[PDB]
Amino acid sequence: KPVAHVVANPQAEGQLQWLNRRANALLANGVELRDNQLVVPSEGLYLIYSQVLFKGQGCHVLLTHTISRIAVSYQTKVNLLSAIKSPCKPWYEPIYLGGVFQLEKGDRLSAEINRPDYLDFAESGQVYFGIIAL
Amino acid sequence: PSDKPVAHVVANPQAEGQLQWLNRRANALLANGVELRDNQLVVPSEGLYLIYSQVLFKGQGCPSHVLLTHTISRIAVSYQTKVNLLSAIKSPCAKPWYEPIYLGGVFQLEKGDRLSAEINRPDYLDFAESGQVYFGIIAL
Amino acid sequence: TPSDKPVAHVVANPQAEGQLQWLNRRANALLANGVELRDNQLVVPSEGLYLIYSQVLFKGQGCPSHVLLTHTISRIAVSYQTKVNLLSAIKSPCKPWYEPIYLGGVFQLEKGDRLSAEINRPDYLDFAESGQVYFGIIAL
Ligand SMILES: Cc1ccc(C)c(Cn2c(CO)nc3ccccc32)c1
Repeated sequence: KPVAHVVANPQAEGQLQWLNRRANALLANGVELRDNQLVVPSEGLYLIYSQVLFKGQGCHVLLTHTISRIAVSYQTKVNLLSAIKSPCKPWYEPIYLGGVFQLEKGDRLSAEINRPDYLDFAESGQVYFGIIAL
Repeated sequence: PSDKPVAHVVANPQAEGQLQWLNRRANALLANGVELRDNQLVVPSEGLYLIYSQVLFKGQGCPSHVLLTHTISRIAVSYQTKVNLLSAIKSPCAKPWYEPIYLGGVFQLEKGDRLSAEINRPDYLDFAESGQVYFGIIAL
Repeated sequence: TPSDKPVAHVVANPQAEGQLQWLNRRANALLANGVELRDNQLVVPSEGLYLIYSQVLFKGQGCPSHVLLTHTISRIAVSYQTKVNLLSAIKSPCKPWYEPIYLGGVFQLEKGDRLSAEINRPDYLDFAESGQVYFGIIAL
């Protein structure tokens, strides 16, 4: 069962960087984390999921979070799962993502935001990215 | 290859005043028995499933009262009834707002059950990028 | 060929107006593979990574003379038997309005941990329909 659950570095400047060797971070049976992307070890069905958390103090920003599939043969980047929030006293806006996908060996997976300056990396729990082979 | 019943379907962007689910699209699935019939997902065998859906609504400013809803429903063949499993009602409110509603949970389903994912306001749906509006299940 | 993963999805008792009573004994609610509902709390039967998730829904009529809506998920560990916040959210809803609050995340949990999911304003809770208010864990 290839699985992987990576979390964001709280020790990172203006960047969304996925760690595996953090507290509570599986990454088993061959799921590489290279170039900040999960590399799919074998072809099949996978549950792919994510969450990020934004915060700010008062307020025109749009916050986007997006998971993509970089195909191993084709080679371009396609949105798999994506959402947008409009945050307009401190505020907190998470974005949830997840679903099931047929993936190929070698495909890469991105989990990215557009405004890492509003990212809340204060602990863990709710800024994560992962895949689970079914 | 997994024998697990799964499905991931996506919204038709040029379905007018409708929330229409498609599988014949890149990165969309019906596998291991799941069917797409009359805009619904039919389950092929009993057991625990994860069920999930996202819609993303978008308006330009606010002149009101506007309400947005997103509802995943179950028709159990045995009971011949339609029941909500997951439902959110939200009040947004000339700048643009967005409201993404992600509904997920785990459920015990039966062979032949039918699953719907519906909203009140198809006109407020946004399709700027792909992957913004989807509906899926994953047998455990 | 069933899954042996600790899972649970519990729903608000729509009969208990003015309160938040989690029910696994209701249509489309469940406990499996050792998860218990005790004293309004979910009990974790084995250690591991778990997705915890919950939604509550608030509705009110007009906006009075000022209202803060909170939703909190807490953990009571065997090793440390007092409530620790895991997840938390607050909203000001200010003529009906609807304000759903969603919380979830992935956490390492121990055997016999007790999880709680609470609101401060049960009087604004809306469960005229199922699927609006729920709480659950799924073992990863
Ligand atoms: C309740 C739920 C049910 C089904 C699905 C697909 C998700 C998506 N999801 C999310 C969404 O932020 N985080 C996750 C962590 C682990 C597994 C799935 C996850 C959540």
